[PDB]
Amino acid sequence: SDPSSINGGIVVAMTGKDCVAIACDLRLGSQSLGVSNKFEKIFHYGHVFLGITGLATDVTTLNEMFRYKTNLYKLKEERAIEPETFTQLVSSSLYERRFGPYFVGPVVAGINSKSGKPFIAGFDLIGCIDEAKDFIVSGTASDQLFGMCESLYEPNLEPEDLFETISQALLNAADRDALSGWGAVVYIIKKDEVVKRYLKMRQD
Amino acid sequence: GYDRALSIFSPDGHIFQVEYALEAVKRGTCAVGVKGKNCVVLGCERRSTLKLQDTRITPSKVSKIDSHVVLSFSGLNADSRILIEKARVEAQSHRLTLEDPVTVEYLTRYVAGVQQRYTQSGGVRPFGVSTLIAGFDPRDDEPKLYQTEPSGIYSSWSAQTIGRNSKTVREFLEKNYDRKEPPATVEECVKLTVRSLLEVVQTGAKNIEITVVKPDSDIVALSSEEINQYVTQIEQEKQEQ
Amino acid sequence: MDIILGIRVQDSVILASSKAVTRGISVLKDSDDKTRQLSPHTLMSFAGEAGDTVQFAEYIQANIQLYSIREDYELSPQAVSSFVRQELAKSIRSRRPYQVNVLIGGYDKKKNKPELYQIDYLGTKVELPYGAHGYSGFYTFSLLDHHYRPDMTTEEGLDLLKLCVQELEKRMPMDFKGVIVKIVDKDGIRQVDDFQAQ
Amino acid sequence: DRGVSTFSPEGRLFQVEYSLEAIKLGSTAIGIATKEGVVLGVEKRATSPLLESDSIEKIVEIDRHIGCAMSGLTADARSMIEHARTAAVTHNLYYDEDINVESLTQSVCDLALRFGEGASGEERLMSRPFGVALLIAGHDADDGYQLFHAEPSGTFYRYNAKAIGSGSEGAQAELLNEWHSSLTLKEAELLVLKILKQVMEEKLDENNAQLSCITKQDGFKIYDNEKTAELIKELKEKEAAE
Amino acid sequence: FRNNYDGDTVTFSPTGRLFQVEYALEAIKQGSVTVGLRSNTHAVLVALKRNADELSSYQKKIIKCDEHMGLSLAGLAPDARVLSNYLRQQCNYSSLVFNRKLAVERAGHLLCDKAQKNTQSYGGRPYGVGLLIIGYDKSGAHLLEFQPSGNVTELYGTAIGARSQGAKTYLERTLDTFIKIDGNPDELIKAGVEAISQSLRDESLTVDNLSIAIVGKDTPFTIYDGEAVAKYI
Amino acid sequence: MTDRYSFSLTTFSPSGKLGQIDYALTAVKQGVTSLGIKATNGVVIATEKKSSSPLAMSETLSKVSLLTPDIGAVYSGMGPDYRVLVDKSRKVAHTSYKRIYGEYPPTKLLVSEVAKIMQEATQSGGVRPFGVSLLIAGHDEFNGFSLYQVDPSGSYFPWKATAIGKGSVAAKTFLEKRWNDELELEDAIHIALLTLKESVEGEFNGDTIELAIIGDENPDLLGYTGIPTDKGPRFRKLTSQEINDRLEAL
Amino acid sequence: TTTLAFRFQGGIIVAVDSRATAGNWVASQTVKKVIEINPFLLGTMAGGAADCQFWETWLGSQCRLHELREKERISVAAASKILSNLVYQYKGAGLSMGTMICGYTRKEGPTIYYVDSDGTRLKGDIFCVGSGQTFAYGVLDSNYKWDLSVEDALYLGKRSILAAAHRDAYSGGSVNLYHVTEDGWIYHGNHDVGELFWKVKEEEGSFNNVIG
Amino acid sequence: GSRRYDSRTTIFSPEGRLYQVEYALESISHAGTAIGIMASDGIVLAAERKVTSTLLEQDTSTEKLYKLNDKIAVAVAGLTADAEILINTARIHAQNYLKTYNEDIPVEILVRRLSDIKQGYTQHGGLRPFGVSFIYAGYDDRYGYQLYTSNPSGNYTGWKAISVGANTSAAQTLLQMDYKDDMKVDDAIELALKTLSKTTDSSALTYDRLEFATIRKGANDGEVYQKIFKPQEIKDILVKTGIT
Ligand SMILES: *C(=O)[C@]1([C@@H](O)[C@@H]2C=CCCC2)NC(=O)[C@H](CCO)[C@]1(C)O
Repeated sequence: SDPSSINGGIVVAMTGKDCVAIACDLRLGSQSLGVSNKFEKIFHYGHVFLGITGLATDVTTLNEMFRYKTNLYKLKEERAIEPETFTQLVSSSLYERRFGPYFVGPVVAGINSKSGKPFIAGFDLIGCIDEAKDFIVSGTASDQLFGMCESLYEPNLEPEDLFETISQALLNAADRDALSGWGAVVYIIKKDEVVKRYLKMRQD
Repeated sequence: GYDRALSIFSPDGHIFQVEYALEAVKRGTCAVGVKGKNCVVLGCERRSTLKLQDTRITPSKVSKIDSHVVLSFSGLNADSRILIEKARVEAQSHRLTLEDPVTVEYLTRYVAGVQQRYTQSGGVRPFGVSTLIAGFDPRDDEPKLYQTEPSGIYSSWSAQTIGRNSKTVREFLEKNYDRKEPPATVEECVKLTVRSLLEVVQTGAKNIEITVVKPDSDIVALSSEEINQYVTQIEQEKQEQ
Repeated sequence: MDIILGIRVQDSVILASSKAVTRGISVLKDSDDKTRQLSPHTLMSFAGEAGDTVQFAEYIQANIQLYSIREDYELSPQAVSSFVRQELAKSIRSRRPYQVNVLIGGYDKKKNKPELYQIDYLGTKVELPYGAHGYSGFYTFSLLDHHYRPDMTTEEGLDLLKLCVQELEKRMPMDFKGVIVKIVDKDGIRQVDDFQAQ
Repeated sequence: DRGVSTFSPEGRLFQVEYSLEAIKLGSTAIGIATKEGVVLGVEKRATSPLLESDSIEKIVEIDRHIGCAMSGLTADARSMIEHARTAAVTHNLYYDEDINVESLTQSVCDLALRFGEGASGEERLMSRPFGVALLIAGHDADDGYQLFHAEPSGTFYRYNAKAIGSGSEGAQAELLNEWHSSLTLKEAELLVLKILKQVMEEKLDENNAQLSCITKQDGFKIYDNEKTAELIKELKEKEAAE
Repeated sequence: FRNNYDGDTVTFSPTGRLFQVEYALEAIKQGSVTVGLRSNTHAVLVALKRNADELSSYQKKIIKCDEHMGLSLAGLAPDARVLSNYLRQQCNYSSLVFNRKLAVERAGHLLCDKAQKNTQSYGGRPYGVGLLIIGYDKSGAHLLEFQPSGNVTELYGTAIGARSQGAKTYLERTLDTFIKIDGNPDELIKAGVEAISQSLRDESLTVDNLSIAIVGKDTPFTIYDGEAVAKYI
Repeated sequence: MTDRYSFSLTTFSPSGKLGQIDYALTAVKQGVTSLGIKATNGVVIATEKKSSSPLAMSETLSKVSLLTPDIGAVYSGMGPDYRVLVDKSRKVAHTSYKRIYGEYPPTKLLVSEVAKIMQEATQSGGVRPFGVSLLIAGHDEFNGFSLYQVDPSGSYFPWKATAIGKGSVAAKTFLEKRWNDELELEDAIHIALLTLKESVEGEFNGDTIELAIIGDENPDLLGYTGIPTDKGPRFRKLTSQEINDRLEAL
Repeated sequence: TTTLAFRFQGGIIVAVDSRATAGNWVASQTVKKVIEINPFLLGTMAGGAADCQFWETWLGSQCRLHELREKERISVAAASKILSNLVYQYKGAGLSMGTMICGYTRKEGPTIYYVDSDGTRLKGDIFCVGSGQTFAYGVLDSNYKWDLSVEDALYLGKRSILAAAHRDAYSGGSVNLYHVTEDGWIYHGNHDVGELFWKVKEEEGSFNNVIG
Repeated sequence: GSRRYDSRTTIFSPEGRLYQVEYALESISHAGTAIGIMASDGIVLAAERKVTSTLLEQDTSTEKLYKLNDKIAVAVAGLTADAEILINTARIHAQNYLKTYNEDIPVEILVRRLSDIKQGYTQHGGLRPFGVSFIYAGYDDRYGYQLYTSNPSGNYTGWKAISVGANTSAAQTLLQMDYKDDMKVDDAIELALKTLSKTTDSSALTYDRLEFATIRKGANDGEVYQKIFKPQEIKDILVKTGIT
């Protein structure tokens, strides 16, 4: 019935000292039936990252759409798109379907290549932008994520520290959600490098 | 919005745009087709206004419309593509609705229709193309060879040629093709074809391509050597006299 | 719904699909082949709404065959599945959506590896070692989760499926009248005419 | 330039008149109507000996009770035949009966003047008139056997006999003296065969000429070569007989 | 001159003429003659049918538009078909919507307007046919003459086509006479045939060559051809 | 009615020339001179206000227009054509960019848009090419300052400095002598004023001259305060007075 | 309604009842449930009388157009797909039809296609459609043999409709029989169920439960 | 009416040639020369900038070399503005293909589509054709390195080395003289510059008048890389190849 509770899944992004982290579970189910444990919800265009929760088919479609748009962008602008600009592109793209929206909960994360300033943002299915300075949550366990984040989070964490925090937030929220879990992946992002780590969690 | 009548009648009863369309065909590289007793062969000549091409990728002159039918042409290359695409689309549609692939005459009648239509529709010029379509009707072994022209007229031939110097090569075929005993072999058929082209290609091993179409989707193109070998055996027939 | 199963072993993909076609109170046919060959090395099985099912399958088949002729090339299984996913993802937001679920089994001659794709009517695509649509997964996935191995032979895959079908024939309420099985490998697509008692 | 639907100072439509010129250049076609049926014959006129003559289809079936022969730019006749077959079949679906020959003809002639670059009367999307004339022959319960000549002008005339194509002025003159209200189907056949032979550049044989007829009993039939060859022989004999 | 201003109907000549329209009018003159005349009880149409060969038929020149209206044509037959078909619909509309038979005068106005649109716009062409419309409506018998220029006129009688001027002078003379042939169709018809023969020259009106039509008080528009016109030859 | 001109009015001649583009360029040649000079920290575009009558109010006619707060344009040729090109440019900057990315387009891209509008009037049915050449100056974060010329064909090219119209040949020559890659904005303005003097026949002052620059942000021209990231437009039209002050140091 | 069609050595047997009901009202006992598409093709009608009658007649018009165009007899596969594809265009609009397209071509031999308004198209040997289908299937399934004789086949079909006419309140009236051969179909009469029942009972010994 | 002013851009000449196409080609023949050379390990695209000034900004300029894909690029000869229109639609077609099949578009498929668009302006619509000729340099995993060419007519062909624009006759003869199948990207780069150098209608061949690009498969990686040389990069290679 609710397009956003069919496939399940979660995404969470956090800002730290000269870095940002975006994490997600790997589950894809059909209500109670688990179907895939390798459905990643994080994608990237250049140095900009996008995680999408919600109806899987729309998650796939949106990624393909933004890949398409960011490619043409690079060809014309002759530069990779930035976090702030991409956020605007996401918002306007979603609102364009105001009365027949994609059932998704997007999350943007990245570092501005020119200002070095960390950036994260969330959106509702029709484009409303939420530009938090701390964290952003999305998915079937978003209430749980809000709980984890509001308590675990603190400003200016170093990459190695933010990793522990974002991971514990993700993992413990997913274990209180029937439709989330079955694997997890965390992205630690810095101006120069990006590390991707798969976590070990329950498989039930 | 553009709908100017470009193809109209002139006082003497002619439609010049269709007439000039033919002139573009005369200017195209020669194409020939001859049907054997159990096959059909299509030969085309290769221009030489410029040579330094990449033969692997450069578009070939014979095109498969389906697994059992091929089409060759003389005239505007860009124009032929449009007809080929439509023909290929119509071939799949036919299979989807009738649950049987097109017969060669059906596919021919379709291409011809598209051509005729472009001679009496506003805002468009006729196709500067003429085609030779050959293959075998589904579950049939009797060879088929048809020809279409800008006007939209079509018909079947035992053997036929189109393009520049087609006048010459047609004569060759008219006094070298016996309906009583058609090239009973894939080999002697391909030979008669090469022979007719040599009357106009003027020594062109790499300027002559051949494709052999047999029953049940058995279609294959010969390599330079395979053809070059035919040429060799042919120049001897002459010298040995 | 009908039984649509698929398993990807070492060098091939196997699709098993129920043969029954039930309309209301009666089983109208018990020899229905719920499959369409999209290309020499790609097979698609399907289940769903009465007429949409075959209309969609044949529509996709027509498109792939047209591409093959135009390019004188066979699209990779991955390419074919993305084309199919897009078609379904368009349909889901149209006037009357195609209510069809599919399994696409293909052997990629370039990578020399078999591939199995599961796509539901919403355009939800996932690649898997084995998959199914409907309730089929509910009875068989516990068996596949147990006995599945990436290095299985085609013969081992057929034995595992046989086990799955037996579980289905024991616990499922409906009589689906057995299944037709097809193998897709480096040499093409062939049908196991002997599964009625393998 | 000048509109494709312009009137000449004489009150004629240039395109239609120029169309008639193209028809004059076409192969000959003759039709003879008798109380025993209507015969329709045409000159194949292949352009090369390598052309398989039987693939020349200048005589086509519209319905079981209507057939037709063409002359001029024959490719232009395909959509006319198509429209005709559809009109006849459609009529039957709507009325559970055969469409009258005249009705079928009037329908085809309705396409005739549907050409122009934007003529204020409807939506005549067709750049030029058809460059082919047709001989529509058939039978129906109300007016029996009939032969009609449909031109690109849109007008159609009923004839007892009629010739169109390159040898029409000549052949028509012949038909004028040869036709009478009591001709038998066989007399008509030989007669068509004879006139074709007189106006054809080539020596008429069963390969460069084709016959057909339509009778209430068996409908429209195209005579296979063997059948016509014999009729050819029978004609040579009757001529040499005096 | 003319040549530079007769390329299409949307162009006026320096003298204010519309040549394409005039050329269309010429197609009428080249048409076979036809006559129309009425009394106070009936209206008659007499038309000379023309044949191609002696192996051809004599093309019909009278079309019935409704039970109380019909017309005769001279010029392009297809154009007569189009115009008469439009008239059939207009009559039909009047009946279905208002349950009223269409006034002959109104039909004339509708024809005038339909023809006019094809003389002021680019792309089209004027109609190349003349029409004589007769009918019996709520105000009696009527006869109208329609010219492709769009000009329609009501008369007691008239003629159009080749040599039509003969029949027209005859009627303009026989006026006081036939206008009083009330209650006697055969007399009105004979009068019509006498007017039409005033334009003969080539031959004489035969049985399969003469075409007559009448409408009136208690007479629904009906056509007589062949044997049925013999009693008038 | 109904535009029945669905065919091109600009076609290739046997020599390969595109007549209407050529003729349009000729119209541009007769136009009043206009120029642009790029400095290290700004750009200047200027032209002469050829008042067609002393009763006319030359201020009510701007030849230099703001396209975005960081991009301006000036031209040579047909004024009315320019005016509508500016309306279309200002709008396309929004519809094809600001409403998508939430920011104004970079100079080259907006220039690319204008150029497209012009190219289309060179091929679309029923129209004639625009009889103008534009000089567009602007600034954007990732490209800094830039100057572009857009011709009737739709072609555009970046310049360090250039001139178009009447005395373009002479003016371009004078610019080649005075230009260097170390010019400061004031220097460019000065050079611009000198170059324009050679082209002006009559009066030469802040009322007969129209000049604007693309330089630093003018927070005083923003209209509001409160957003640290919004510092104001870089485009600024000089005042009659500002011009004269610089004319004394001529 | 009870309609059936089956394939065998001698071609195809097509049998239908002739009752029409709207609720409990017997509108007719003499309705035609077989459409003679053309001399070689037969169509059965179940569900909506208007829908079947209309589109199957239209089918004939399309078949005829095909033969004029391709100068060759249409295949059952192609004729059935024309109807199938038409019906599919209307999916959801409310058409109601259960149909069997029957023909015998040189290329295909005896062929039967089940086509319904859901868009389903199925090739098969035996099909029964209608509120009486289950009754006919029982008789058919236990007596069908590919090697039945035309005489015996005709009877099997007639008997199967009889079984259904007896138990199904919505079936009855009479039985209309057809035999389809490559040269065309042969009508095999209208058999009133009233009389047919008593006859079959006596001669066969069946329907022992009914007092006669 | 309007007919009076219709040039009829899509009709045949009595000889069966397309007026507008021929005239567009004539136009192209006066455009800066562009060259394409295909090597065993890569492809080279070189073009001469027609018309230049001291004040022309060359660092921010691009009038002949455009990136269509990450694996396909083209060299332009003709009306720049017309080229941009086609370039943009080409860029979209590539993306549509990618989204549909999740695979980069094969080089020929994209070239055929663009040529088909050109062909259209040749048979209907009553509009002037695009005064543009393209040299396509791309790579795909079915045919590897490829070099194509398309002109106003909508016809396209494959090459080992080819040129478009001015003095193609002279350029082609020179290329057909020194080209060799086993060439290497570096050999090709040199051949390209030499060829332009001998066909220039200008005094000397300086860096400010050139645009250069290469599509190589950098050994230390395994993927395909497009390099549109920067002014200084061209200046460098100009000296090395001995043209200073
Ligand atoms: C059988 O299907 C049906 C018949 O009335 C029609 C009549 C003529 C041709 C098609 C079959 N259809 C119905 O809807 C009836 C039952 C309604 O409850 C009946 C009698 O079964």
